[PDB]
Amino acid sequence: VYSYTEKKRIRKDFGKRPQVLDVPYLLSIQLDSFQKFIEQDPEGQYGLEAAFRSVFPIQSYSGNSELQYVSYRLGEPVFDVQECQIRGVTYSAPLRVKLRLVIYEREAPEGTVKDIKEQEVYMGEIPLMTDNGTFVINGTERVIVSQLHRSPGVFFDSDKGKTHSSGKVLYNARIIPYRGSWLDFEFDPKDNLFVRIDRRRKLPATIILRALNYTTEQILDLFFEKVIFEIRDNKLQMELVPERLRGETASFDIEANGKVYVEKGRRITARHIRQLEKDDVKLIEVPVEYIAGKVVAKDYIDESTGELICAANMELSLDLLAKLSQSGHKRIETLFTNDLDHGPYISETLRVDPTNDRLSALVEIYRMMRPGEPPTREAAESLFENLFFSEDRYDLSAVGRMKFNRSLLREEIEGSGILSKDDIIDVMKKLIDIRNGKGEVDDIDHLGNRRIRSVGEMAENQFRVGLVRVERAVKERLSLGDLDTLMPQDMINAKPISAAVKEFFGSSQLSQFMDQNNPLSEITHKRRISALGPGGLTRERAGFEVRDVHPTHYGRVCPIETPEGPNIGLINSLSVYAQTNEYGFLETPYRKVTDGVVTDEIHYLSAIEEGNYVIAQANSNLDEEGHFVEDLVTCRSKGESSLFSRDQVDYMDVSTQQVVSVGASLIPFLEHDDANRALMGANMQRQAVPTLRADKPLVGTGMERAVAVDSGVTAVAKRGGVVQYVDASRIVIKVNEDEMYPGEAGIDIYNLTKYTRSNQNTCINQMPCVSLGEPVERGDVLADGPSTDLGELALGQNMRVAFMPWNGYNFEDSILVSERVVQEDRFTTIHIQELACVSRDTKLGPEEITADIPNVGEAALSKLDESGIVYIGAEVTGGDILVGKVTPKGETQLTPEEKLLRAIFGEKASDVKDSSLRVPNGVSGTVIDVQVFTRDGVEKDKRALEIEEMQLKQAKKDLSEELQILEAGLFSRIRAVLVAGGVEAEKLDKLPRDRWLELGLTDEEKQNQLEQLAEQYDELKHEFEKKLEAKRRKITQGDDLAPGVLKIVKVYLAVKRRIQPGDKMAGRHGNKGVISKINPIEDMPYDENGTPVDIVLNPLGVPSRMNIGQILETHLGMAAKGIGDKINAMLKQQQEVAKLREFIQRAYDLGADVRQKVDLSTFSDEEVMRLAENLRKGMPIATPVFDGAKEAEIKELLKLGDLPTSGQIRLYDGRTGEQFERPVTVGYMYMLKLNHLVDDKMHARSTGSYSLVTQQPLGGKAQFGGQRFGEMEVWALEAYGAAYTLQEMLTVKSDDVNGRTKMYKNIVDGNHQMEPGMPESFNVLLKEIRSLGINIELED
Amino acid sequence: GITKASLATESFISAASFQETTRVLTEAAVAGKRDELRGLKENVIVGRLIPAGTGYAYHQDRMRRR
Amino acid sequence: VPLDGGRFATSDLNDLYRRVINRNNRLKRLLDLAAPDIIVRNEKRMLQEAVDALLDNGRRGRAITGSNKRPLKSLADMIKGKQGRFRQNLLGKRVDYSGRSVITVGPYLRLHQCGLPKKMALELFKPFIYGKLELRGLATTIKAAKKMVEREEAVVWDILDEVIREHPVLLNRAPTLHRLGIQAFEPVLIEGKAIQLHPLVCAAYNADFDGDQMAVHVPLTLEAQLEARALMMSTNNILSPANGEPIIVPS
Amino acid sequence: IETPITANFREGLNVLQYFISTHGARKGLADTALKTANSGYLTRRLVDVAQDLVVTEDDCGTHEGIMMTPVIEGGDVKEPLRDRVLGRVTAEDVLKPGTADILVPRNTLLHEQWCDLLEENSVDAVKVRSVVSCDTDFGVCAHCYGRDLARGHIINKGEAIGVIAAQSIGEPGTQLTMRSSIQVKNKGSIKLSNVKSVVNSSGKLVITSRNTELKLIDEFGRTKESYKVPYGAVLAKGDGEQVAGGETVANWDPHTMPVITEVSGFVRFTDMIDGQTITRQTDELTGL
DNA sequence: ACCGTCATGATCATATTATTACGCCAGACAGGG
DNA sequence: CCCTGTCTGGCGTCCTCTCACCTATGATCATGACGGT
Ligand SMILES: [Zn+2]
Repeated sequence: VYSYTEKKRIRKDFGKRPQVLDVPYLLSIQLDSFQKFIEQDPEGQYGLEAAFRSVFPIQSYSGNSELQYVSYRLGEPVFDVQECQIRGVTYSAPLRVKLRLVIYEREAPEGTVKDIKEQEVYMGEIPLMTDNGTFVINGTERVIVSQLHRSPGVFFDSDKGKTHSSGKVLYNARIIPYRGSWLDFEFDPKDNLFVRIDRRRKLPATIILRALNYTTEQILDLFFEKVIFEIRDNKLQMELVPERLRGETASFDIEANGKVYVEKGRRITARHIRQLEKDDVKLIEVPVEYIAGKVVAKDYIDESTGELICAANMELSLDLLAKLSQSGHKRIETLFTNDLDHGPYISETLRVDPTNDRLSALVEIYRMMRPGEPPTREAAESLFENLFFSEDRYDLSAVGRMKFNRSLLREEIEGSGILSKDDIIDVMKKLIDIRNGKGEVDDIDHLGNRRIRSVGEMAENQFRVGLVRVERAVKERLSLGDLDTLMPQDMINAKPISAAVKEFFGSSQLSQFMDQNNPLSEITHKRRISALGPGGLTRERAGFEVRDVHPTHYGRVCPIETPEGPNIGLINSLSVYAQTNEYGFLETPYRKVTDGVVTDEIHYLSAIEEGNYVIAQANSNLDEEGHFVEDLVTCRSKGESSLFSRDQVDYMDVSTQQVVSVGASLIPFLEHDDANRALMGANMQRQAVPTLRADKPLVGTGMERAVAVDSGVTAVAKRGGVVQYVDASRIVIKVNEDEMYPGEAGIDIYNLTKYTRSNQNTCINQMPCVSLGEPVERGDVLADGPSTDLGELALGQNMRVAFMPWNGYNFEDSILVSERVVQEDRFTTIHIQELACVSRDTKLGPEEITADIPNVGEAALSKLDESGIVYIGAEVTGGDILVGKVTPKGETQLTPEEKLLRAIFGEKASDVKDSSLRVPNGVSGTVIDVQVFTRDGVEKDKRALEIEEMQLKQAKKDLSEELQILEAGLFSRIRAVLVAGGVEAEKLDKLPRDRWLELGLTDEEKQNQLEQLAEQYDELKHEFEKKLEAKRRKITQGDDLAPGVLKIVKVYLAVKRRIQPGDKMAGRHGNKGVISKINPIEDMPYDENGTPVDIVLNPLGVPSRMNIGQILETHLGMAAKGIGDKINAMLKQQQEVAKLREFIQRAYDLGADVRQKVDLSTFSDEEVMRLAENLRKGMPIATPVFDGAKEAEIKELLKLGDLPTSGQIRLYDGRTGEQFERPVTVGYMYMLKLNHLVDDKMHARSTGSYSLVTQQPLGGKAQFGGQRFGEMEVWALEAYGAAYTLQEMLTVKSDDVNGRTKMYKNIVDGNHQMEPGMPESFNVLLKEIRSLGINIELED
Repeated sequence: GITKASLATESFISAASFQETTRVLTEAAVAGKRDELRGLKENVIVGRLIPAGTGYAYHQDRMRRR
Repeated sequence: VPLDGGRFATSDLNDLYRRVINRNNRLKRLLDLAAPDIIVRNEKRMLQEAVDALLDNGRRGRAITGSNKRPLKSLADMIKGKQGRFRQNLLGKRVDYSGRSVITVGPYLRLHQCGLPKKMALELFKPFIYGKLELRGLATTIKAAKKMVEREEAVVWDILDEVIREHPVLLNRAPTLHRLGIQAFEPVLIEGKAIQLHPLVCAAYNADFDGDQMAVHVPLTLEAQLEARALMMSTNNILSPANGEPIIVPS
Repeated sequence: IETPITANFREGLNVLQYFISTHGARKGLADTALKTANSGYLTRRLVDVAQDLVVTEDDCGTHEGIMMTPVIEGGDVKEPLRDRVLGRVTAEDVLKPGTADILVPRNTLLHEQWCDLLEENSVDAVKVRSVVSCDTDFGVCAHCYGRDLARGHIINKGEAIGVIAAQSIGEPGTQLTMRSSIQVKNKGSIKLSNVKSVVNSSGKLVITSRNTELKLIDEFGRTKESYKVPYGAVLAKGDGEQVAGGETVANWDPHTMPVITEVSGFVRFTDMIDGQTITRQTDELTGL
């Protein structure tokens, strides 16, 4: 079955793979993250409650006072979104917090407080998010973009090759906390082990192991095994486990049990290890040279002298053995220090250590942190407990503790946010294991190590920084005042909190201005995974590997949609199905392929769970049950593609659209384009502009409805029902009774957004697309937006294209367009500019907005009123006066003399300089909206009161229409109530509406229903009255302005541009081009029917720039228009619905096993005529991305129309009238106009303004400036022999002021001659070098 | 090498329009160095004719008339 | 200078000089105040660091900052760097009588001439048109001529075709790498807003037509018109200077 | 990657094949967008080292200049002499390859007509004047530069050659990338240079010099091939000999540095004592 | 309805701390066989 | 005393276009609204 707007124009759909998971709501990152941020969240985390429970309770400097936390609450915003964008306020909500003050007594902090106080306090204004997923910061709609950064936890990197220039790789182990001090263990080419803290000075690593109160005996107990030597009657025998001897060449003949096992000069084989462990050999015999370099573990003391025989971690010599042998020790514990197995890295590290106990280690750490100051044991304890071991200054998150347990092969993924002793010891153990040769290092670009922050987490962090500044302030004030007399709003102030969150949402590196000129550009700017910003890398520094697609971007981050230029691969865009995990990683759906059958359950895999399993590719053929029809199937195991067996697979992809993003899944035939041209096509499809009447894509991907509905430019129905009143302003839905609340009677009103300014100066319009009396379903479009049509997504328009070289006018990439295109007004877009005129107060006098202007004509002022502000709807050109404003200046130094002189003349003679607001140079259009903002306490002029009366009548009429049509629905429900149970058929409509609420009826649910509808009537009346008074007091009151500005007049122009030679058009595959000549109709190549082609492209761009998808799109577009022409022929002849049903059914079956399977036998002879009314301008065809329409299907659809099979029609010429040889390719391509127009780039300057510090011309176009004759152009004129051209190019034309006035006089008198002089900026160089101690001069 | 050779020139404006200006200006200042201009970029800085192209006749004339 | 509003956007050097003078006044008052040895040593040390921060900021330990954490720019940072005086105002300058627009093909051209729009032509050649208008006798004062071309009457287009005729212009594509990226043409006036550029010449500029832009420069004086015609004309650059291969090869 | 992309663009690429393609193309876009900075900074360093050098004389009055030969790596002759000595003024007068003839004089520019009369006579190599041998104080004389290159004649007195040279080297910086024995090919005559050799017992002329250059000279006089032959190699041929096309003429073992002799006699172990100097390692799998 | 008390906005000098995550490539410096 | 890791400074592409946004504060006279007589 189909929805009613899907019976308007049902898009033909090729495609073979039956879908199982539809496209999710595309704005779920923004909305779900910010819903996670601001919501009443119990059990501590996440949200604002994490900050308010981690920074509170603020306890004082031993004054026994404490400011603890209860709850919080956000009130309603004072301004809704529309008033906020008009006026210019933040769209914020006040954050009320309930804080409590307790004050303990003396001698008992475990005793009773004498007094508490709990109260409401105001702090900050956090800006809310609109339903589109955007913020309104100062009247401009902004987006905070997700950041891709390093996952907190341990990370074992390997500094490969480059250091020490000898190939010896290093290994470092960076512990990355979520908040606190970093910690980098590493090696050095002497194979010592070095710690460092926050990239500071370097210490040997075991100095922190003493700082955790480990003795050296315990350290060697941890980081090494033991070797036991027993002195038993002969040569100091040894306990020997032969696994240590795997490949070691002994120094003697190892024999045991009277049997020679190992010979001198040979090594111990594995089978000799098997012999020694099979015979269970324990004690062997060593020479005196065997313990010549064995390292003792623990301290041995002589019992007689009380001295030290040998210190811990010391090699043993002959005299040390002679000392400990005669002291009474039979057991000797040493360490095993092999070449391959276990290096003595800990032992060499302890030999570099000067420290000996806990105190000296804490002193050295306190000294490397803060250099050159006296340490104290209390200060060293406090610092080292506040580096890693305190809840305040150090905090791994749950993400950090998960990675730290997972990368150390733990079991519990839950732990504390602080470190411990076992954590650092396991980091050093894993680092030594990686150095020993077992285990692997961790790459950086692997997406199991890249977390995604979003709006909620970053706003929480900035709010937490605001709270730690305010806890500094509260710790200052709380124990330095008189208690009890104050309340907890005199202490805490809202300035740092609001400053922090307002600085983050106002100007950050990630809170950026929304590129809004297209529904696609909105919905793909909100889904952006930027690597830049705070905590990430920078563009001009890094690098190589991060600008490259890793093998685990498959289905998480799009590989082909990224901006080319200085940041490729850093401004990644997130894919279609890619959600975000609980912790912050990326996860993507799969289908659990149990042993034979592809089960239709979806199952979300992360980036590290994907690697262990084995995933089948998306388009693998399966026969109606899930059994894979091949016995070798293409899969990928551990980041590496291969060919696997039938039933060793564990997952299948969901749909074939999931590698790409929503920017590059609206490209039909994506699998035929080379990836560079698909990248450029997706980026230019983002850069489109909305035309005047957007049409549709004939060749789409079926993804248009998700991008249109799941964005916020269309007016989606909330509750379905029957339309009651359509208008260009509003749309009224009457809600069906099986969807309807019992109370609040309810018929919905959609106030559409008519012509208003977007951010990119386009024209964000909404047009109603429903008829009257029409049913609509829940979840359905009512009003099309900009670049939409019937709920689809129509960016550009589809035009008749031919690929042929045509007389050179399409030489490199150019495009040649018939005048039939510009006559049909089909690339005419609507822009809205917002010109502003401020009127301040100078210290020479205030400015005025009077209509009287000095030294202008009356014809220049006839477009103004009596008040000096332009009428609504007068077409102005460049230079017309919109706001007549003159500078209220002068001031002749006051005094009595001038005081009595001003009385004679009176008022102001002519002390008013002209500074009126004018139209910019070279636009046109219509004044559509004028606003007058005025500071309260200043006289409002006549047009200000006129606009106030206009808006007051508009608001009162609009709210009266709200109440009237709403109660019209309510009385129409009342009549439906009174007919059941006591009908008055003809009696009811005579007696008035007041006496419907108080007519009697039987006591049932019907009388309770009457009571409900009555109280809803009366409540809506009183609510109407109070909100009308509130709306009037909002309109009539003054407006906040900048300090020292009287009044602001804003005028909205609506320009209506067109096409010309120089604009940029482009298709959807990377075929760019400046349109080069707008030919007449007659010159176009026509065919043997009569129709001229509209656009003549260039064929030579196809074999080099390998975008072969545009030719398949051209042929399938011609097939679509062939079906549309046959429908137009079968309908223009007024044929009955039977033949239309026949032909539309044949055009909708037409293929292999497909997904569509429609039938027109359930459309009932009236929808088929309206469906053919919508198909007569062409039949829309869906072609999904990697499961598209093959060549034979395009041929069979070109055979259904009577078009030629090869797609090529022979074409005649327009000029000569004789045939082009070798018939050419025509069809329809869907081409987009880009907003790189030519009357926004063109600029010219003879002589304008000049800069102030260096007397050179200004830069830019808005400032009337000149083009930079840069350094390489100076080199290119040195490279010729052009010497006078360069002399006037950098002395006369640019800098020398007397030189250029002599030049201007000489040019207007006909004498081409230059008086050179000196550049004035060289004199600026002399003053800047001379302002140092340097004495630069000019000799002779 | 080319950056060590263009910074080691007998004309400190030629070696100051290029990389580090601090090192070259202190070396030229404490040496009391003097820049007999005589090249292309000194005359692009100071605003006169290039002594290569059309201006080579002008610099022949000026070098002859000293 | 103040920006648009009521406050003064002050430079960084005024912060540096104002701190040196504040500290120097404090040190004169202390040396006057007979303060002890510490006072004067910290005071003179703060003056030393203030002077050292004024001259070359940041060569000493972490550079001082006004707003917000970004360091403020000193005198040596007005000299050195990519944005000092050498690389930004003395080797490369911004230039009057210059223009810029999007290019397009126009294959009817001969290879010594390029298309140039009428609006750019009337803006770049305002003084020549003023001189021509004052020669004929149509107007009197300069003001009258500026009103005439501000209104764009019917007689200034003949004046414009009589100032164009034998007057070359320097077309320049924005990444100029070798000397064939600045070439001089003769204008042919274009109804339009896009520079029409002869196609063969495109292989010299590395200019396709996918949205490119070029700048036009006007040789003002008479020696510069002769250098544009005799050295930099597009007919004169038919061989690449790197070798012997022709650069006007058909593309 | 061991599994290729067997599908072209007219057939459809499936998902994995397009993803491997995107690896290969993202690397290229990152390389161009980061390569352009080094290309521009190279042009800047080059035009600021050049910056001064102006053609300022007409003859430095010298007789020195570099010896332009065709360059040969070991394959077929890569860049012919007419590409290197086109439009560069000769240092001394080139002798015709027959005997002691003044074929071209000693200060003639070699344009295309002179280079064709050089190619007819098969001239070996030309001693030509180079810019690095110019004796001009503060500039380059007009003959030691050469042809104008975009003008047919010699360089004019004045034209800045340092800047056009620096631009011409640094301008192709974008197109550049950023990130057993001897088998003869043709059929000609053998010649050896830097050779000190000896005949072995079998007859193959072995070489007692490491730095020996093996040239293959044709029947006309020009040098068509060149190779480097190590110390102690088995040459199948000898000096001045004629060979066939494809015949192996050299042989050696690089993993075994030959300590071959000049004379014969008996061998004594001088300062070779087993135990300290040398060691006894009897072979496992052979016994010798 | 006039007089006195609590509250709330102007002008004004006071003077600097608890983040890290480039990649060579010269050039100068304390350490040690 | 001649190698040597190690540390510190000094580079890192030109041209153009659009948009928004630049510390906090600690102390007090004088204006301004609220309540008693
Ligand atoms: Zn010379």
